[PDB]
Order: sequence, then C-alpha cells, then structure tokens
Amino acid sequence: AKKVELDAERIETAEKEAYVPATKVK
Amino acid sequence: ALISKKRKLVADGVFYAELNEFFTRELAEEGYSGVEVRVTPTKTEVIIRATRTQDVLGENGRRINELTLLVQKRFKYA
Amino acid sequence: QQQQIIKIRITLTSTKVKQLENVSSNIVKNAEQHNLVKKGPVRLPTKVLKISTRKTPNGEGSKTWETYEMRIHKRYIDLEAPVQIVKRITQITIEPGVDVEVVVASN
Amino acid sequence: ENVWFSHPRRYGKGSRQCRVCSSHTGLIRKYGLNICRQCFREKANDIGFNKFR
Amino acid sequence: MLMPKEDRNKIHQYLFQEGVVVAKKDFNQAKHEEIDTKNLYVIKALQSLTSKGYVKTQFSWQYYYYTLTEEGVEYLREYLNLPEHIVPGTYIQERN
Amino acid sequence: KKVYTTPKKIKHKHKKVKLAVLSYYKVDAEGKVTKLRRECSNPTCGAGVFLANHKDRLYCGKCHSVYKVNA
RNA sequence: GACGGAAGGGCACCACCAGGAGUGGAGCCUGCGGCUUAAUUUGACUCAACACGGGGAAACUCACCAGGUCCAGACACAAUAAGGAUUGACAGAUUGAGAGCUCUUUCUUGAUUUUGUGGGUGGUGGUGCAUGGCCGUUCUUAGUUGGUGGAGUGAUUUGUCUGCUUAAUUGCGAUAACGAACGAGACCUUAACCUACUAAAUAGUGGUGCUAGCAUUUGCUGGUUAUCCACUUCUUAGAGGGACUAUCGGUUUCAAGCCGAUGGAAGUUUGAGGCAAUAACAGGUCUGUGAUGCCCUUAGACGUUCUGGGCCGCACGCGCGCUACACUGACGGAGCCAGCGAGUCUAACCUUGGCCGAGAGGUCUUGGUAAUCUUGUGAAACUCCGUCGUGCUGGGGAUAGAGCAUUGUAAUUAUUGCUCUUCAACGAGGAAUUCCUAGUAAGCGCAAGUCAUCAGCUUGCGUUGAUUACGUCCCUGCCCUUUGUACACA
Ligand SMILES: [Mg+2]
Ligand SMILES: [Mg+2]
Ligand SMILES: [Mg+2]
Ligand SMILES: [Mg+2]
Ligand SMILES: [Mg+2]
Ligand SMILES: [Mg+2]
Ligand SMILES: [Mg+2]
Ligand SMILES: [Mg+2]
Ligand SMILES: [Mg+2]
Ligand SMILES: [Mg+2]
Ligand SMILES: [Mg+2]
Ligand SMILES: [Mg+2]
Ligand SMILES: [Mg+2]
Ligand SMILES: [Mg+2]
Ligand SMILES: [Mg+2]
Ligand SMILES: [Mg+2]
Ligand SMILES: [Mg+2]
Ligand SMILES: [Mg+2]
Ligand SMILES: [Mg+2]
Ligand SMILES: [Mg+2]
Ligand SMILES: [Mg+2]
Ligand SMILES: [Mg+2]
Ligand SMILES: [Mg+2]
Ligand SMILES: [Mg+2]
Ligand SMILES: [Mg+2]
Ligand SMILES: [Mg+2]
Ligand SMILES: [Mg+2]
Ligand SMILES: [Mg+2]
Ligand SMILES: [Mg+2]
Ligand SMILES: [Zn+2]
Ligand SMILES: [Zn+2]
Repeated sequence: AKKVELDAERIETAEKEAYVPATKVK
Repeated sequence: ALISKKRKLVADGVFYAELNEFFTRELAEEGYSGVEVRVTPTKTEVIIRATRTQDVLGENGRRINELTLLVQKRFKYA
Repeated sequence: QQQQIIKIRITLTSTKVKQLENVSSNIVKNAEQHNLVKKGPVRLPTKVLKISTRKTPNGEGSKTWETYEMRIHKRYIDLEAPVQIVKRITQITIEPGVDVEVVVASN
Repeated sequence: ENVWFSHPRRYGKGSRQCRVCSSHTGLIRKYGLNICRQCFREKANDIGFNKFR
Repeated sequence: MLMPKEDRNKIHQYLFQEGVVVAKKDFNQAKHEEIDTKNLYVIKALQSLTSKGYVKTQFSWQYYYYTLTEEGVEYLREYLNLPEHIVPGTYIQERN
Repeated sequence: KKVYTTPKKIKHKHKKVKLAVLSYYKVDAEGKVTKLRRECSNPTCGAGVFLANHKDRLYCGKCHSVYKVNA
C-alpha cells in the first residue's frame, strides 16, 4: 500500500542523464 | 556503557521522568495515564497506558510508528 | 555434544527489594533444583542516595530543609554452569526494574 | 561563518543548565542528574527519590 | 529565514523519508545530529513548515519533536516533486 | 526606566548598490568575444567567477574571501 | 462566626524557674540599611526580612552600567525583481577587536531575502493586589464531621461535657445521648537487642601449611588478594523474633492513669524523624520552569550575543558568624582513635605508591564505575614528655612589605595555597538578648551541597562529654470556655 519506498526511490530513479560538467580554461 | 551503579539507577529514573513527560504532553486527548519501561536483552520496551489506544495506534500503525521514531531519534536508540 | 563449565557471576542491582529478592531467590531454587555448585546470593551493603534541599522555590520563610533518599540493593550469585542454563536463565527471570548483570572469567 | 558570536562555556554556571527548564540557578548536580532544585522536587518521585525520613 | 536552498533540501528531504524530526533547543550547535546543516537551520525551517500547517511541534524538556501531517505530505511532495504515493514514515516495515 | 538617552547620528545598514550587471564581456568583431575580467583559478570557482580589479588587487568575490591573486 | 484595651481556666526552654554555654564589647567574615556611584541589578523588613532567594558573583552566571553586533521579526497579502528580490567579503580606513559595524574600491550570490501593512515572536520588562503550582505562618497545635435519638417554627444545638487524666476531642468518668469516621494514635523510616534462621576471596575469625623476629622449654609478635580446611561471634542484609509501660508495689473517684522497685537491648510517644484533617494570610515566589491572564517592549530592542566595568564600591547604623583575651594554656616533640559520604565514557573524577622540592607543589606511575582501589579516610579535640612563667608574654593574629606556587582564556580592586617579615584591637565585656534537659548542652573535627579555582555558610556525621530542673503561670506567646457587639469585606 502506497508503495515505491522513497528511501529507495532515489535508488531506483538513480539512473543517469541528470547533470553536466565542463570547465577549466586559462 | 561503563557507568556507575549510582549514576546508572539515577540516570534511569530521569529517563522515566523525561519519557513520562513527553507522552503526558503528546497523548492528552487519548487519556494517557502513565508508562513503564521494560529493559530486556536486545530490546527496550515501553507500554503506553491510555484509555483510547485506537488513536495511539493510528491507521494500521502510523502514530506509534511516529512515537517510537520520536523516542528513538532523541535517546539515540538503534 | 556440548556443555562445559564457565564459572559465572550474576549480579543483581535494583531499588525494589520485593521484586529484586524474588528474582534473587527463584534463581537459587532454579539452580539447585538442577544441581549446580554455587555461592549463595551475597548482599552488598545497601547504599543510600541522599538529596538535601530547601522546599521553598524562593527564599522566604523559616529555612525548611528536606532530604530525599534512593536506596540501591546489589546482589551477586556465583554459578558454575554450562552454556545451556545460563542462556536459558538470562532470557527468563527478567524483571522490569531489576538490572541483571552476568559476567564470567575468574580473571 | 560568524567568528563574533561566542565565548568559552567550559565551566561554571554558564556552561550548564537544568535539563528540564534550562535555568543555571541552584542546580542539583549530584549523581549527574543535573536538575534544578525546583524541578527536582516536582520530578523526585518519578526519578525514584522518595520521602522516608 | 535566510539559508541556501541547498540546506533547505536536506531538511525537506529527510523530513519526507523519516517522517519525523527531533532537534535539541540549542542554536549555535553548528551541526545537527543526523543532518548535514547547522542546528539553527533545522529549527527555524520546521517552525516555518509548522506555521503554515504541515507539521505539529512538541517541546517537553528542551527538545522539539516535529510530526509531519497529512496536509504537509503533499506540500513537500511538491517541493521534492516526487510522484503521488511515493512514501512517508507510513510503511509497516516487514513483519514487525 | 530611563527611556531614550541617544546622542545623535544613527547608523545605516548596507545598501547593495544597483550595478546593472556585466556587459564586461567585450565582443570585438561579430562575434569574437574577448571575455574581459579574468576569471579565478580555484577549483571551487569553475572559471565562471571573475576577479575584482582594485589597486594592487585581483580579488575573487566567489571565494567570500579566500585567495588574493596578485597582478 | 470574627473580634475586645472583661472574667475563669490551661499549655511550652521559639516561656520563666534551676543553670549551662553564649551573643551584646573587640579584630576580621558575612548579610541588610545608609551613603557613594557610569552602574554599585533585584526580591524579602516583628516571631514568619537581614550566611535567606540553595545568592561562596573575576568571564559565564547577570538582571546593573560604558560601548560594539545579530534577527534566531513564524505565517497571509502587497510592493520590489530575473535587464537581478537579496547574500557575502580580501586589503585599507575604521574599531577594544583578525566585526565587511560602517566606508572606499568591485567582485560574488540567485528568489532562501528585502520594504510595507496585518499577525505574531522573545523578554531575569510590570503586575505575587489578576492566577496555577509550590512554600511559609497560625501549628512545639487538636481540631473537623455524619448516622439513629433528644431540644428549637427556624438558622441551629445536643453528641463535641463540670471534673480527672494525656504529648493529643488521649482517654476515664459524668451524662439526652448512643454508637462511628477524617485529623492525633495506628502506619512508615532510621538508631538500639539476637552465639536462634539463610551465607558471604568485594566482610571477617580460628586451624594449617609457606614464612620473619625475639626467647628458647612447648611460647610471644608479625608477613604471605587464594597453598589448602572449617566456621559466621565480630561486618553485611534478607526472613523472623522481641515490648505490651511486663511483674510486684505505692498513689489515685482505687477509674483512665501516675510514681517507685526488680527484670530487661530497650520502659521520657523507647529515642530521632517521615507522613499529617477543616480553615485562614491579599504571607513569599511572574527572578526555577517552553506554568500563566493582562499591561508594557519588540530592530538607535526592555530580544540576544561580544568587549570592559559593577554586584566587593566606605564618615557610619543593624544581624548571622569566625578567632581570641591565655597556665583546665600556647608551642615543640611523641602517643594515636571515628562516622555519615563521594568518586572518570566516549573521559580526565577520587588518587595509593616511587622520586624531586623547606614549603606549598612538581614529576613518573598505578588501583577504582567501587563493601574490591583512594581509605583503617592514622580527622580534630584529646593522651604522653619537654620548653616557656605571668610580663599584651612565646597569649592574640588584625594590618602590611617582600618572594615562591596552584586553579583558570584571564587573578590588577590583590580567587586560593606556601615562606620570611610586620605584631594592631582584645585584660571576660553596659543596657540588653539567643539556645538548650542525656550521649542532650557545650567543645572538636569530617563528608556532602555549591565548586575550574574559593567556606569563616549550610546539610548531615562521628569523636570528647557535663552542670541544673523533672517545676510552675511570675514575665512573654498561644490555645480554651464564659461574656459584650450596632462587627459578617468581620
Ligand atoms: Mg547499619
Ligand atoms: Mg533561666
Ligand atoms: Mg550572660
Ligand atoms: Mg513587589
Ligand atoms: Mg558581560
Ligand atoms: Mg552576527
Ligand atoms: Mg513585519
Ligand atoms: Mg505592529
Ligand atoms: Mg518569562
Ligand atoms: Mg499572596
Ligand atoms: Mg499564590
Ligand atoms: Mg520542647
Ligand atoms: Mg423535630
Ligand atoms: Mg464545644
Ligand atoms: Mg550474625
Ligand atoms: Mg535496671
Ligand atoms: Mg503583599
Ligand atoms: Mg513561580
Ligand atoms: Mg551581594
Ligand atoms: Mg600564637
Ligand atoms: Mg600538642
Ligand atoms: Mg626549592
Ligand atoms: Mg584503568
Ligand atoms: Mg605580645
Ligand atoms: Mg563569660
Ligand atoms: Mg568543598
Ligand atoms: Mg550561602
Ligand atoms: Mg514540663
Ligand atoms: Mg453572640
Ligand atoms: Zn529546572
Ligand atoms: Zn576564487
């Protein structure tokens, strides 16, 4: 009842493609 | 661990008092009436004595789940 | 195939001499009921925790003082037993308000 | 981040309060029970300090 | 109160999974037990959460106890954008 | 009590001057962008933060204080 | 009912008698007034304010004063605003300050804040004469009430009383009352008695080993946290027992009771407490409380924090104390004996022992979460042998100079300790006034509370241990009837 267990929902929705990273010139 | 007996038994007494307060405040519309705490191997027990326990429980166990978590997070029980 | 001796030491400490003594004596007849070897419950001098305080929250009035006490009774019973009884005897004979302590090792 | 907001509370009446009401005045410190005398009397029974003599 | 949303999330998140927060009444603690923020950020965040409903408060011996409510459940559901029927302190764990 | 002693000249807060933000990104010739206000070399400042130009001074504002770069 | 500056009875070392030991005088300690001050925070003023608010304040405490910061001003709306609502800061100036407080200069931050109104929020701000709760006082007191009956139209009264007795409305007795309940008693706790019960290397004895010293004649005096055996008198604490003013005798309505004698651990409620009815107070406490009404204040804050000062300030008045005036003594050697206690985990409490140091202390280690180690707490008065010899003396130890140490971030207005020096008043205290009846008074230290450091205070504790009553109402205080009242907010 009222499943998906938020404590582990960030662990099931832990798939990538939610960031970006690039820097460091001069 | 590693306490004195005098310090231990007094420490438990205070423990009772702080516990009995927090329920006395949090379970007033439930006719809270006092507690006892049973210290066993692997478990510490707490028996709420109220006249309206069906409201202490909460929908299939919501409210006591909060009260435990409350008592838990404060006195640093695992 | 098990069960050697361990030379146990069960200390009982509490402020409820009726429940303390009940757990204290029931142990002594749950051990010679089944033929161990032991030194009977040893009563340590009951210590008395005094607290002396004025009754008044404020300062007015004759200086009425008032002293509370909290008495601590601490027993110990030494048992020579195997692992089978001591673990049977630690789960049972629990009592809310009688702190059982079980130590081993004559060293 | 504010290096301008505190001063040693390591000892004396400023370091300790009453675990019930937070007063520093007239703390009973015996047995680590750390309760002011006015709170102790309204809790002494539940702590296990009773009146025999 | 003034604080970066960064610390707001740690509170708002942790309140959702655990459903209940505790906090000693002593600002200047500089680090909550179990949370990654200053103690002060906790108490005044929950106070803000409490004053628009969403959570009750109990004090009793210098420790706040905060009880996430039903009407609160949907709010931080929005603020954490998690979907309807995600979770709370509302799980009967396994068989206990 | 003894209200209102107060010899004069009350104190003011900070203002945080308006300063309609940087066009300090000079492009040269449509659209070679020459990027005025040299940036900062601390890995907590991902080179998007620049250095303030006072006298004897290149200051990293993103470091609330840290790391005076001297040029 | 309450009250009287009427009458009659009681009761008590917060009353006297009989005395003890004192206070009142002195030096200092400590509180209250006063004055002083930037401020010297404040409550309380007969018993029932004045070493009381556990109130021994260097910061903290903290309320006061001279100054500097911060918002930790929830939430609703509104305005502002992504072309930036707002946040922060290097160095400088500034500042007590290495506070970006403010300012110069100019990066930074991204809707968290800002401004405003409404609403709230904290406050050791006011109000104890708005309250809760608690406490103190009357009260070292003995009073409160219903059932059945009796008296009165009624409110009520009788019961609940002249006397006697008791610590007690405790009873005896008398009796239109009879028979009960609350409160007193009972009860509970502690200190006393067990060679009877159950045992104990965390308590201790006798035996034996193993072992030392002296005498030798077999003895005497010790060592040995297990080399063994046994015991529970001593210590411990469970269960019981024990006393009921017993037996006998004087006295007495020969009633409750009282007094003496024997026995007894114990016969003053066995001693000392804990608990304690109905009621009253404008008693104290909003400065213990995140107990609280209302009022005040709420960003140049009465919020809060930080820096420094103050609560200790000194012509003086009052109160609790400490130490004294010496020969029942100081001093120096030597003897050398208690009890109630406490004591360190996510930490630096209680400290043995060995060194170093005159001392205070230091340093190296160690036992203890404790009947196990500190500790036999080898405490102090005290007891013993000497020195001094009545002289402000070697009694007395104020004031003060100089040095060394500990506690703490900090010791200056000197926290404390030690050393040398300085060597005051005080030659027993006017009028006054306090406390007390047996292991009590007084003398004497100790542990605990507070406590980083500081007890001349307090709560308890044991040690040494009397004199004089064992009565009364004269003084003072309070109860009780009677009686008067036009009081009943009494
Ligand atoms: Mg005893
Ligand atoms: Mg006399
Ligand atoms: Mg005299
Ligand atoms: Mg007043
Ligand atoms: Mg200050
Ligand atoms: Mg600040
Ligand atoms: Mg506003
Ligand atoms: Mg307003
Ligand atoms: Mg208040
Ligand atoms: Mg009053
Ligand atoms: Mg009152
Ligand atoms: Mg008397
Ligand atoms: Mg009639
Ligand atoms: Mg009468
Ligand atoms: Mg015996
Ligand atoms: Mg005799
Ligand atoms: Mg008044
Ligand atoms: Mg109060
Ligand atoms: Mg003072
Ligand atoms: Mg002398
Ligand atoms: Mg001598
Ligand atoms: Mg030297
Ligand atoms: Mg150790
Ligand atoms: Mg002289
Ligand atoms: Mg004299
Ligand atoms: Mg002390
Ligand atoms: Mg004092
Ligand atoms: Mg008499
Ligand atoms: Mg009349
Ligand atoms: Zn308190
Ligand atoms: Zn930088």
